[PDB]
Amino acid sequence: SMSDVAIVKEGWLHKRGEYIKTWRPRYFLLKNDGTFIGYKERPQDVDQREAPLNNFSVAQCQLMKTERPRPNTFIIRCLQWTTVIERTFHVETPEEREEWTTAIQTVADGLKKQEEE
Ligand SMILES: O=P(O)(O)O[C@H]1[C@H](O)[C@@H](OP(=O)(O)O)[C@H](OP(=O)(O)O)[C@@H](OP(=O)(O)O)[C@H]1O
Repeated sequence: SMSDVAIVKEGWLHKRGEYIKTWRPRYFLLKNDGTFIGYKERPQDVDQREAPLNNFSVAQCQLMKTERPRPNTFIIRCLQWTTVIERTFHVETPEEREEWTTAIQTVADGLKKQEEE
């Protein structure tokens, strides 16, 4: 129960709009249960933590590193209920991008092992 809701990684990033393709600052949190949740403002209490702006599930996701429109961009391709979606993120260094993509992959891998077991 409690290990599943551990926060694996959290931090600020920029998230690109889907239609108005600007880079928007968002605070994201990844948990062991595959939830990847974003906030406009970094939450400062539990009520704020419980009301994210963005909410994705990283189970079986694909993780793509790209250099356009900016270096150090990454794309997650994931399933949102029954629709495949892509979301685009940016951080300031390739090392930080690797930290995020590896963290997400590690969580996805743990979920697949749970399924197998
Ligand atoms: O603002 P524009 O460019 O019009 O497009 C919006 C933003 O990309 C939203 O992200 P953000 O909330 O981070 O601004 C996104 O929410 P999610 O990424 O949470 O899905 C919306 O998807 P919808 O969820 O389909 O509304 C999408 O339609």
